[PDB]
Amino acid sequence: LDLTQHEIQALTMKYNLADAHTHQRQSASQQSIVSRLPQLWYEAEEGLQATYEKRFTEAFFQLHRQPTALVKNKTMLSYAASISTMVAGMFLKKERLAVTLIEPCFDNLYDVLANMDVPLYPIDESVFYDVDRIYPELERRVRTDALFLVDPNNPTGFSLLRHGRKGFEEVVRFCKDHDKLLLIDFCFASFTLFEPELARFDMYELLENSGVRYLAIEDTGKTWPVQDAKCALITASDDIWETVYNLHTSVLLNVSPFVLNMLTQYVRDSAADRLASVREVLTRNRECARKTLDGSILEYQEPVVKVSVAWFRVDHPELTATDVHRLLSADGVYVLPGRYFYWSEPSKGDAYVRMALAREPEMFADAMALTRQVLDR
Amino acid sequence: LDLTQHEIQALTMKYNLADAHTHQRQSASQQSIVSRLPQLWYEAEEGLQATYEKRFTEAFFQLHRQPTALVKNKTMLSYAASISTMVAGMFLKKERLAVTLIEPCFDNLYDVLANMDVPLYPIDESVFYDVDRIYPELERRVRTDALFLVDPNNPTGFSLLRHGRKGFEEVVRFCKDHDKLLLIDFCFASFTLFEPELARFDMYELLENSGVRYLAIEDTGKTWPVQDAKCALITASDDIWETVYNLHTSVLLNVSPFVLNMLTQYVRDSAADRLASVREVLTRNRECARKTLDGSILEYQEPVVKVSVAWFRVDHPELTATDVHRLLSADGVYVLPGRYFYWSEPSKGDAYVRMALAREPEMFADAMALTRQVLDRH
Ligand SMILES: CC1=C(O)\C(=C/N=C(\C=C\CNC(=N)N)C(=O)O)C(COP(=O)(O)O)=CN1
Ligand SMILES: CC1=C(O)\C(=C/N=C(\C=C\CNC(=N)N)C(=O)O)C(COP(=O)(O)O)=CN1
Repeated sequence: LDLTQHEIQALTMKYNLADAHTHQRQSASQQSIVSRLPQLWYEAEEGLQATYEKRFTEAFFQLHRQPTALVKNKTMLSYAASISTMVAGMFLKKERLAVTLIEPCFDNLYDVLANMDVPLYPIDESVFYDVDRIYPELERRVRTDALFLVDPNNPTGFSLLRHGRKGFEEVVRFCKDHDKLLLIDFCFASFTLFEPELARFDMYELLENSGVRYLAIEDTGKTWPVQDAKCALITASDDIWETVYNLHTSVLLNVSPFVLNMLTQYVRDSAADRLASVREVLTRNRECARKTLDGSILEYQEPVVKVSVAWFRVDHPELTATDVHRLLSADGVYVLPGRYFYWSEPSKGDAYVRMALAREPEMFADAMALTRQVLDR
Repeated sequence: LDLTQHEIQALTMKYNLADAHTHQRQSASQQSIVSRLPQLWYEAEEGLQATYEKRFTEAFFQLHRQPTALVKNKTMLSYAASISTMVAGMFLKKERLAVTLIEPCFDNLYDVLANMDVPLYPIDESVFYDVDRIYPELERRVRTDALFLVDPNNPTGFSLLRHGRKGFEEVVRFCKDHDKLLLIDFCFASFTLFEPELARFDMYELLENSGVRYLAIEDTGKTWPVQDAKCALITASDDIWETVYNLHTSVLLNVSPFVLNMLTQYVRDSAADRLASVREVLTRNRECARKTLDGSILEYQEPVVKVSVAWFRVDHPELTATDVHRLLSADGVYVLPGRYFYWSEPSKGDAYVRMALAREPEMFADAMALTRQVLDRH
């Protein structure tokens, strides 16, 4: 059993607060994209595959303000971030690399690498909380030749961007100095964009300048309500690019140019409204959750980054997260118990619950009312 | 380098006859699906994921006449046949099994499995030509714990269905008797449907009844012009189903319900016209290729099944498929050399060329005229 199987069951329920996938409806301007889907289809039929790859990649890294990625122009597209992760797994296995992986994190990252026989060892997120302790903690704790981070992190919303540039600079300094491969999953990085103090800087400038061996994964699926018709992106350092390219081409020839055409519309639309239609739904549900559960047995854990998931600690002398999950699901509200996010030792997660916020606000507000009723015993 | 990289280049060219992916345009009735994409979007948005999975799986296995698969109801959906193959690869790696794999076959099957460190040993397609020799030839030549077939085969269009039920029954008898995991890629099986003598029987009835350990992969992307917005299916025998299920859920939670809803309309559309809009385009291009190249240095290899690719032998004392590819691409026509389809011994494939038929027939006819003009000055 894993979180994905919990999410399969939650997808049959009205109050599904489990999977982080986007289930809010379309904004007014996004309904305009839906209306042009026939034109987007016929356009992709007549044009060249590489044109739609280029236009998508350009729009994506323009919105994310990663100009270095567009100069190097070596990013590869796949169906989903887990597929990019499997390509990384093939590289890890070829090079006999074991991975020190962030904990907590969503469990399928562990599972898919473990299912490829990649040796995996945890490193706790708290190693990154104090910027001046990052490098010595990594020197003491990382004993593999690859380090896999998720930033911003799922489920906590933590980000090294709390430290400006310096948190990432210290991680990169460690990996370069010690000849480590740095893997980073940026799937939640869109939730930093347009933030006054947290907006992501050009990561690819730092990765390229440092000369570090790296694999960087980006995603669309958590940001936009595209019903999992999505694209992920992977970028490799120059010294491993050829090997990773050949691995990637064994998996797929191309992402659908129709999907790429459509996603480009969503990226451009969010450039125009500075991600308002994404951010506004999350803010309404996040605030509704905080206000409803303030003072309850579910203690909100404020995230560094306003990501699409909310993380709660269970404050009770006897009840665990397993009990809370059972009590809520009995009344029709499905959350994820924290145990699976502590993939190296699930018992560490029996004090946490994750709730998805990428939801229609009316349904979400009714889910919170029912949740509060259950927790009131 | 491999065939997919050849196909990346061909996608930039006017006469791309390389990748088997579908590039013909929409039929009149398929245009009515495209016109309803907004409706199909809102349906999936408001409906349940399991609803669109169920309706797609039902439509697919009704068209393919595999009712046993719907009774068992244990099939898992993924983004593409290669993703299903990687799940099978993870199973093969967990069990530390070596694979005997059909040769020739499209090279990314070999590459995906090799990139997961699965040991791979070839078995030539000719072992399946004589139905009464299949079992003793497998006894001699399958000395691994798994056997991986592609049926109908890509690039040759060969199928055990030439033997009715008996070819598959002999393969399954061997694998059951000798404790072999049987993997079968059925991605080209749509091209057998509604054929008076070749239409596929219920494969899952045979696989289930025999009790063989198996993994079976099905596909939509080679059949319909859906611009690679597609879905593959994998089904496992009962004894390994739980392990394979857990591997599969580590890869993805769900295929887009919008894509599933759209694909369901294409499946239903082709049930309505008995796949005529697919078959007629392929037949037009197949016949154009055959007539155009008759008597040339490219010798047409008639396939058992009318699949979406055509296979030719290079009939020349010196020129190779690599030479032919070089000469044709210099004039703008991009075909695939046979080399990488002979994944264990690529030089064997320098005797062959593959051409994709899932193309607009006007472009294709222009491509053949240019192809023969290039060939006849050599
Ligand atoms: C930071 C991050 C994720 O949070 C995440 C997925 N998180 C999920 C969904 C789970 C889907 N389950 C599987 N992919 N097996 C969540 O609920 O948090 C993935 C994988 O993305 P995708 O499913 O391949 O499109 C990559 N990076
Ligand atoms: C019998 C068969 C194939 O012929 C085939 C693909 N053949 C192709 C295109 C290959 C695209 N390249 C890669 N998938 N790496 C051809 O040109 O024949 C695949 C994989 O399908 P998909 O690309 O994952 O959608 C599975 N079973």
